[PDB]
Amino acid sequence: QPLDVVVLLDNSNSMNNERANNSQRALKAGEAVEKLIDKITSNKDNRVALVTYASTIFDGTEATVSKGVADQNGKALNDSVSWDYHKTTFTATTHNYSYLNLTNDANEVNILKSRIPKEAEHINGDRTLYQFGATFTQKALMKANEILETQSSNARKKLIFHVTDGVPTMSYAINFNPYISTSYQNQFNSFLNKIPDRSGILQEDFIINGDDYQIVKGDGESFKLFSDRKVPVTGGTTQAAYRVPQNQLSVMSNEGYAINSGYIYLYWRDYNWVYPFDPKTKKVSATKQIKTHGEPTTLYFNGNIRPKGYDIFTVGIGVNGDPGATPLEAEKFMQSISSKTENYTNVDDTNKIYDELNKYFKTIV
Ligand SMILES: [Mg+2]
Repeated sequence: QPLDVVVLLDNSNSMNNERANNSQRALKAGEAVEKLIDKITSNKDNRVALVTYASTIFDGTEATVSKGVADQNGKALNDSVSWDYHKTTFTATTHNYSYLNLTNDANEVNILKSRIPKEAEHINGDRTLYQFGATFTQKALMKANEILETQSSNARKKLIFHVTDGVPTMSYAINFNPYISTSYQNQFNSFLNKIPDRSGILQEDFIINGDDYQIVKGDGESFKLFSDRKVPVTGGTTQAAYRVPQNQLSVMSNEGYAINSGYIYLYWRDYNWVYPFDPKTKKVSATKQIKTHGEPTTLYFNGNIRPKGYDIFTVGIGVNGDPGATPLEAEKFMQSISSKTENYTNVDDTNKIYDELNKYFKTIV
């Protein structure tokens, strides 16, 4: 049986070659993927596809991300020193680092290989694209799944190789209904009940039908969703605040900001809150609560990908759960998105990445 292989490649900001003590994660990950691609395609029967991801799919199309904090009414502002306060979404053309069609055409394969990234965005480089450097694992897995489901067949052996250095910091929302009396726990159980083994949630019960920036949970801040909606002062315990300069007071007042004696007190934007919550009164669920991006990603995986029988291998790079997951949560998570528990390996050395990919390829061929 010929092989149809999707490589999923993390190009998050944390992969930038200067990070983790100059260990060159993007370079080494990129070359490992390149070598894997050559090894797979030396059999003419085998096809390959490439999905590079961070906050979105890097496929050369335009994407939008939401950022910033908010006042007590959820009115968004960017408190960064590098951006005007109105700059609460970014819209940019992504790098073309993906090849979304399974191919065994030699010319096409070389095009795929030429799109493999060897670097990630730098905080002092392209600061707009840097906004797109978070970790939206579910979207990437959805894309790899979409390629195989639409382009492969029941007659072909299907593999995913996933190279990542971080737990998800964004997720698609589970579609809880706030306007019925059924508890959020009962609604969640009804979602599970649609899968034979009760272990996951079908794509149809996620909010998918709209632009990511409007509908996704998380903005790269954390693996966790926050129960305390107040932004703390870094190095205090008290709630952070944005001090309105004198010449911006009337404008910010007219814009509608909640200004209290010259200060706007700072809250996480509501895509970063524990959910579900009542959309009008803001009251959080008193039963089922989603508190991490790992949970919905794993529920998505079990409901929609895991039944399909693929071999899915995951190579982590210095994975420790940052930001917001414990090392144990991160490990279980990465295994939960691999087709077997032993199909996840976490390296502490970027020079071992290819060898772990090869090891996994060797169990197949
Ligand atoms: Mg990362």
